[PDB]
Amino acid sequence: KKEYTGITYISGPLLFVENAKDLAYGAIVDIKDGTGRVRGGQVIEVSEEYAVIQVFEETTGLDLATTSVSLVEDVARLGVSKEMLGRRFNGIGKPIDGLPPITPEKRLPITGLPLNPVARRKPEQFIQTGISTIDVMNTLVRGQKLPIFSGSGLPANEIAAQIARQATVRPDLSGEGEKEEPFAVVFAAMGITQRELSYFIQEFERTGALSRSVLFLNKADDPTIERILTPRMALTVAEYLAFEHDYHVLVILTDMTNYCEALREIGAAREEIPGRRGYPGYMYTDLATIYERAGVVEGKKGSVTQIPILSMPDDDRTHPIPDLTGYITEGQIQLSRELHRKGIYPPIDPLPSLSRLMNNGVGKGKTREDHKQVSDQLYSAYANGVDIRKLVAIIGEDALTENDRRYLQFADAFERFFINQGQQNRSIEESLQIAWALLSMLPQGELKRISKDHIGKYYGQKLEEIWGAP
Amino acid sequence: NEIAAQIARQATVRPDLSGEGEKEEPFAVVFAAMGITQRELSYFIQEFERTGALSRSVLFLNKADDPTIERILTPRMALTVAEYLAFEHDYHVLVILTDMTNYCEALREIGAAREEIPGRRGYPGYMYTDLATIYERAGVVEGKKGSVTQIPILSMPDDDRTHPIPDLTGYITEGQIQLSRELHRKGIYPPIDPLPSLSRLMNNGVGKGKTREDHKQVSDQLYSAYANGVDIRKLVAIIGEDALTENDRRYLQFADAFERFFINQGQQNRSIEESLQIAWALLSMLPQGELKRISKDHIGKYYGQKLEEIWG
Amino acid sequence: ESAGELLVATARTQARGEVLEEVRRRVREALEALPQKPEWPEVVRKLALEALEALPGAKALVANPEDLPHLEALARERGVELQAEPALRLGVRAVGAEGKTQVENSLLARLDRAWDALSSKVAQALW
Amino acid sequence: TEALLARYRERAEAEAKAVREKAMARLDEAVALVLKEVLP
Amino acid sequence: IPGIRAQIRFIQQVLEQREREDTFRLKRIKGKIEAREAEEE
Amino acid sequence: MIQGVIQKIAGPAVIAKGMLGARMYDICKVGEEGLVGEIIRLDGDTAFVQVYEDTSGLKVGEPVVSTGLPLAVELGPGMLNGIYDGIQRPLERIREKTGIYITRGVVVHALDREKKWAWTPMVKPGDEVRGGMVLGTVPEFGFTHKILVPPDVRGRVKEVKPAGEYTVEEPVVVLEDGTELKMYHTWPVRRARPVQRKLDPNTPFLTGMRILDVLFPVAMGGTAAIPGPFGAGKSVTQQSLAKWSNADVVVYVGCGERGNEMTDVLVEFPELTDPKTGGPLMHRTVLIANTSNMPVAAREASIYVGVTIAEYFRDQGFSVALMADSTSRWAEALREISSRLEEMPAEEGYPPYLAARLAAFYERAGKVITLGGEEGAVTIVGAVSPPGGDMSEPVTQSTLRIVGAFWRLDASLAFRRHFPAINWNGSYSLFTSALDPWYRENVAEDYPELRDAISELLQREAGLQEIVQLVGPDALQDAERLVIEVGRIIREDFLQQNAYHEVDAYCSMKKAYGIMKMILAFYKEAEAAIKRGVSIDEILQLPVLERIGRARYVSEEEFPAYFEEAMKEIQGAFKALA
Amino acid sequence: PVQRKLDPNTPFLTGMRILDVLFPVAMGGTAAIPGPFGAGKSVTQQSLAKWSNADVVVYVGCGERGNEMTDVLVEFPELTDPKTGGPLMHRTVLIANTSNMPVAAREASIYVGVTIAEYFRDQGFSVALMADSTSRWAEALREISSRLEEMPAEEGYPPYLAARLAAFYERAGKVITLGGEEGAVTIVGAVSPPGGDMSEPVTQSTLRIVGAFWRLDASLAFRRHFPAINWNGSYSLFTSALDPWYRENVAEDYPELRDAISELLQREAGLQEIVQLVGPDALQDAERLVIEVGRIIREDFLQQNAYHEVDAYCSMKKAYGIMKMILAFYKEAEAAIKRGVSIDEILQLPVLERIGRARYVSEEEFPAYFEEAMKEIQGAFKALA
Ligand SMILES: Nc1ncnc2c1ncn2[C@@H]1O[C@H](COP(=O)(O)OP(=O)(O)OP(=O)(O)O)[C@@H](O)[C@H]1O
Ligand SMILES: Nc1ncnc2c1ncn2[C@@H]1O[C@H](COP(=O)(O)OP(=O)(O)O)[C@@H](O)[C@H]1O
Repeated sequence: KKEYTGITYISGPLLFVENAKDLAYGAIVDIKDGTGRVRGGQVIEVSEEYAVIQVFEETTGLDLATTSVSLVEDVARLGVSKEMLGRRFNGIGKPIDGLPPITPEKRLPITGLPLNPVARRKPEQFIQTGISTIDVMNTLVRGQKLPIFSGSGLPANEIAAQIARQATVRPDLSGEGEKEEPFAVVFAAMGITQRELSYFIQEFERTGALSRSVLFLNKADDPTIERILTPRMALTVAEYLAFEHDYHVLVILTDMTNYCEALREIGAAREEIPGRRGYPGYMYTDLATIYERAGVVEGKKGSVTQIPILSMPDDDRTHPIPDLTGYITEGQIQLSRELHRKGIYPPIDPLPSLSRLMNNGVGKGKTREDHKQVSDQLYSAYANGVDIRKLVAIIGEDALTENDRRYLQFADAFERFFINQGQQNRSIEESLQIAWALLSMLPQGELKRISKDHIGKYYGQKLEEIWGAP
Repeated sequence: NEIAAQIARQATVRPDLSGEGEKEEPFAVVFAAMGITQRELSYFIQEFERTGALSRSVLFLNKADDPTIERILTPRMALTVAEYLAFEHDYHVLVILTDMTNYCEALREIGAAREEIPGRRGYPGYMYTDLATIYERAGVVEGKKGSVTQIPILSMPDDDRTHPIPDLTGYITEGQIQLSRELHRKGIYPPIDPLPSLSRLMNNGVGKGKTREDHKQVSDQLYSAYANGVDIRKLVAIIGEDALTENDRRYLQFADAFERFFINQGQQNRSIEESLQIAWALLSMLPQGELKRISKDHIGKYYGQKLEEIWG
Repeated sequence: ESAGELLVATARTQARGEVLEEVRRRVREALEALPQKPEWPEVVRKLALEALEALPGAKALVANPEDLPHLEALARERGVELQAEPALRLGVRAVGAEGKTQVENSLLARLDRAWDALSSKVAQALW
Repeated sequence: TEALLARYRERAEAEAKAVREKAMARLDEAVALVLKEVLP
Repeated sequence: IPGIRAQIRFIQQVLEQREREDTFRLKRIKGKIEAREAEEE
Repeated sequence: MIQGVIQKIAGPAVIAKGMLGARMYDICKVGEEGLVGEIIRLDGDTAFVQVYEDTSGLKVGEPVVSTGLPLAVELGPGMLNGIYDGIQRPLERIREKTGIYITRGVVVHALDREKKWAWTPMVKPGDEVRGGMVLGTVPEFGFTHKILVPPDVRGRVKEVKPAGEYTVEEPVVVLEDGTELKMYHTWPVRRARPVQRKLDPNTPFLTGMRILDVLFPVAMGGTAAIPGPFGAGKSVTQQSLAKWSNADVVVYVGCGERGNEMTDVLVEFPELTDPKTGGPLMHRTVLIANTSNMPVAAREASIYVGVTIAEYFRDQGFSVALMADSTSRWAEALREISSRLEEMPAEEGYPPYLAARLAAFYERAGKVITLGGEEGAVTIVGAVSPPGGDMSEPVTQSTLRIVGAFWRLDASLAFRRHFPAINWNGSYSLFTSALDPWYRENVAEDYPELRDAISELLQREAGLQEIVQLVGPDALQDAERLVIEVGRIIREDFLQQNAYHEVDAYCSMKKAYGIMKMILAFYKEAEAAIKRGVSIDEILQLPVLERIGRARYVSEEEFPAYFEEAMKEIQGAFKALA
Repeated sequence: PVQRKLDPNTPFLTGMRILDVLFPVAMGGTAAIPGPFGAGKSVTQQSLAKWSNADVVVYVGCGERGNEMTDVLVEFPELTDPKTGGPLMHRTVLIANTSNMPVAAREASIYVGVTIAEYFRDQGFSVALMADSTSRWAEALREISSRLEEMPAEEGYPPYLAARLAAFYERAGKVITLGGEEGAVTIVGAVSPPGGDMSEPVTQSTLRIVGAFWRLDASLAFRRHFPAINWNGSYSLFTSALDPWYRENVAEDYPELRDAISELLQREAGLQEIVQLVGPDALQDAERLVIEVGRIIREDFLQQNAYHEVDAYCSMKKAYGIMKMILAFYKEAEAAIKRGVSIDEILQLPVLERIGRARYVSEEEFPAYFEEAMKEIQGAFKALA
């Protein structure tokens, strides 16, 4: 429609356009040059004299004589529909699977309105992830924000794919329940490479998990503003589904470190003085606006659950990114380099991990009544086992008592059978059975943290229940 | 300064070993001083007069009371003269630059006056390029007889190897000779610490037909043995010396003897043959099976002789 | 298994995409058939009037020389100037007073900018 | 089995042809509606 | 333990000082840019 | 009202021109949607307004209007039983008229303008009124709300409305100057409300917990700090303080909590029961709620809004308990705001004026004589949650420099099922000596000496831990095993207090005095018996141990008989023993 | 442009045992090698140029010494192509922008090299691209930004440094050419952090996009232990995808041997924490055996001489044989110490020197040496009984 041709300055990612006071702040524009190619851009500052536009991609062919700028949209919006399930997008809503575009039921602003605190309710139901070290000891509750802390060489992508493939609800354990409750997975990847992109595509298509999933994939060579936009679009779709069609959505964010770095670059490009250690001052508020979009709402049947994934920059928990993610999320799951190098997958370390909402999603009427005590006993026993393992290197095996030797054997069996489950999908009952089989190695009466009725009901099973087909 | 003067006094090629044209051309010295004090300058002048080397020397003197900004020009003038002499009159030129630290200080003054983007600790961002424009003017050119060899001298501010000046210099140059304050405090001269030192062009000029066939393996074995000795020195500071095994005691004794006999020579001129003999005498302390880096032929040829046959 | 259902679903989606793109081609043919019919003066005059309303401080009116005689009535009414230009057909462009801003009211532009909303409605019309 | 996959493919082809004919049954009305809405 | 703790605190102080100096430099250069733009165009 | 137009937009910062006459830190409405913001800089004919919500979609040329007043709260009837955000916006009515989301530019009133109130005058025409006096009363649940003249209003009463039903808007009193006085008035949140005189810390703040009331007491009008380790039962202690303290009104402020934690606190309180009346506890509380994704300015102003409301209720003549949760989050918001203004940081990135702001917040507490001549007090208990439990954080360092007490809540004790899980080795209190005369005159003249003896026993028990660690406890001789056992008895029977029990949840000072007397008497008799030559295992099976242990669970009125019976049995059992 | 990207399933045989075994890199993958000055980046890159199995090698000397380019120019014509048999220089392209050359050409040299590599890939070859230092490119960008008077980020670098690095590194991969052929580009880039600080922005940006990471240690370089790879800090994400190729071309149990070696190294690293506290003599005999086996692995398998006439290159089968010998000796020693044979006597067994010196055996003499050494391993412990 209406175009502006008064370009007066082009440098780096920015260009200035004169007599453009009709452009709203934050608007999305299209930039066309003499060759007819069109680029994207966002308005970052509007004045009476000129407007400043941050250009996506690159400014190679631009010139001050032939370039023109045209408006696209006042506010960034996304078109959503229930037909998005089974589709892949590039991070700004553009399809990349070769299928025709969807017809939106409505168009919603990607930035979200905060939930009213009086409209929320307490999370009270769990999600079966199929991984024993998460289901039993760090249970994920519907409406929680439980991030995963990983390192540079650890296999976080494999764990993300496995959880996305295996996650499900268990209505039968909640009294009678309803056998039909919709479940969906929203997957958002930021700054991934071609290899990771191919791996994710293959994993989602080879097992049928694509039919219930919406994928937003953003590559490492894509513009950084698209990386900024990707999680917000994913969460917009998730909120729409959950709170308009009563879906139980699970959102996975592949790497928030890439998001933080892109945010830092964007802030530096707009001439803003950085805060602590070079990161933007408003980093906490931005991460809060992302994370705090999950939960359960009173009077609604849907829910949103988030699992952020981030690589600790130098295996340091003091770094601003993990530290600020800790302030906003409820617990964390931390991977161990030692377990990974020992050949154990998934390399989840129970001792530094923690789930802060676990106590509300377990018990009677959900999972089983022995869940909490079994988890506590496993934690204490594993801690004792690792301590005795450290001591036996010096004082030798013969100098240990019988209980200490039993604890050491328990720790080895725990590492070999409970943590190292491979690609196997375990229901919660299977994990509880394996936990009781491991606890049976310890003598009865050493189990301080379990009540007598549970021991009488479950103690006494042999490890061959799982050792036969681990 | 003492080490630089000694190197300039004793430097010589060995044509008889390499079989090249037996000639005795003396080095020409180009001496550039930047922010030098009167004490050091007088020492250098007296040393050159004593050795009689002033007639072959060109001196560019910028004392500490001279203007600071003049230091931007001194290394370039010295290197221009050196290049002219070497590549148009077939001289073999040795260049000594007294303190690149003062050069970097002048560079930082100018950069801060111009509101440049600093690197680390306020030094300008183009300091790497500026230093490369100076260091990279040495070398040899095909079809010509002359050569330019550089021995820059710089002071690490707090003995901190990670300071920008030593860091960039190490990233540009082709090795470094690092001095140790611990060795100096023990009375060892020259206090050259072998572990942090490095010579990138060492493999080009050593071996059979250049110095001797056992040179590289002897050097590697000495390095490994000294590292083991230093680690055991660290260990005895915790578990006490009486708790050592016999092997660790042997390595500790080797490290002590190395520091007291190989590094510490004083003001004496050792030929390469003497140095190799001393190195073999030191290596003979260790059991023959501990010399993994050396081939059995060389061990059979040289191992066994004791240190007392040299001194005592 | 569900793989055959996936084939059915993707075939349905591809058929719907073919349907919509063929509809788009027929619509574009019908729109480009307008300049050969006596109905084009009224629509181009209305589009030019809307474009001039879009720029309150518009200075000049610019179109292909075929339409300038029809736009002379608005040029004398609104007081703007007229100059020929081999620009896109089925639309009239205007130039602001400053010479920096510029509006365009091509019919293909309206089709491109309205098809996003029209696709959802015509999906019901087709089925 | 391959026979079931062939049956699914034939069913998809038949349904796609039927949907194509159904769309052809209303192409004129859709074109007229689009032309009516696009015009001022 | 106390010696390593003191060394850690010293290194933290040094890094924080360097960060503060960097922030000061950035503020000065941004002030220069803004002043030049708003005064000379 | 000063009215201008938008000139430049860049993020939340908007530059408006034509605003000559606008005043610094006034609240302005930006754009056609009326987004609120603050003026932070004036320059010539322009003004720099910074908006709270996002500014996407705004255009140059939209109107900007200035209200002419700084950030302020409305003080009057209708605040009790209410839930507010950081800038006093009623969340319930926003939910009613907007849905589950908080859309931008919503307009609601802090006090309902439609509810009728039972006015009851207390003045007559011709009377002279000064700021702080009582004009009339209105029943608000179990309270009698006193309509106070604003602190800066003086004049003579001209007309008074008769008793009846009115909203908060009808002018009930009009002065000879023509000034109209309504049931409410507004007050800036950053200016402390005036008083006549600040009294001394002479009376205690009874929390109902034995450990806090005895070992680490806090005076009425004092200040305290408490850490926030996970799993330590901080919320249980906070709601126990709300239920059982001698405060008349409770103000709870959550400035930056997580979403689910705010959900827990917003769901639990409407279920608690007020012990004094049996009705809901919510009828005497005000809740200020803020999650992490709410605007930064609200999170920064939440504590000031809370303390201003507390000061108002103090001026009415009550005693108010103010609980601020996670002041670390408030400090984080302050740091972000300072960063947006490009200020040079100090220490760990915080602004150099962090300590000044913390002192300004904490120093509004104290027992005062109100302008009406009555007595009122405000007590502040602020929670501090360091990044990793490190006490070297600048926030914690500046907080511990001004508070009067510090109750180091510990997670290790909670792991061992010791509740309340308060570590008595790291805690301290600076109010004991000042409160001593009140104890001597109100509970007993011997109480301070008994408390010091109990603390000495605890310290002596703590001193023996190295030997018990290195050598098994059974190897120890009698004189040390006795002190170990009496310390264990103290921990199990006096320090611990079950908050879910019907009668153990609340304990008076005299009950604590009796329990301490019994424990000290038993220890003294056991020491005498040990000096006489009896075996310790003989002492460990005396019938008096159960009598001491069950002293917690006896009723309050039934206590004195039980106390004297056990004191008699203390001598009865030991004289039978050799 | 290309037609389609492909998954990597074929190793890039560098010729170094540690890189080829512990931290493999696929044909179309990317790798990085950071370290301080003196660590051995340039020697490693020249060794990869000499001994790798790529069809064409493109070497980019961005902002480094001219003597290195001179050494390459003088030596490469006299060497032999490992596969073709012709002169080594006939398969090599050099782009040189030395330290004292103009700064603005440092950015251009990287693009020129990658474009030439992509062209040769489009022809249907497998190309290996060696970037001598990307830190010089970053410094040149910083200098130009300083001239522009821009707002810096982190240590003065321009904000778009990470975007530029990602755009450069994403050009690698195994593809289907527009002509229907198949080719690949492998990128190995060296990093020069200031002061060896791995927290520097360029190194952190490189961490997030490479598939393999080879960290160098200054402590190992000081004691002249080369290639001086920090095993605790290095990793490789291509290990799982290359397993079928190893099973088909090296040995059916090769991944198991590699896993055993990795487990032994990790156990040795764990025990060294106690060793640094109480000393080796405080440990039990099994722990001492683990420590000694770790030392043997460090000194006789990971160590490799770049200038030795035979140790310079190593095949996959030679490494497999050495690993098999080490594992067999470890099993025998563990069995012997389980029945009470002292460890302090085992360390003087004569076959230890044979295991240690098996590196220098020729590639064709090796299998007989391996058979004799395995039988001698069996005999040295069977003769004890
Ligand atoms: N004073 C008390 N009396 C009785 N039980 C208590 C008391 N304090 C804590 N508990 C018990 O111990 C638990 C403490 O652990 P929990 O994590 O649930 O605490 P919380 O009150 O939610 O606080 P926080 O947020 O610090 O974890 C309480 O839930 C309760 O069961
Ligand atoms: N594999 C190796 N074998 C022998 N010597 C090596 C090896 N790797 C490095 N070196 C030595 O290390 C020195 C450092 O040189 P270089 O490899 O250029 O390091 P960088 O480029 O990391 O500074 C070289 O001169 C060489 O002497």
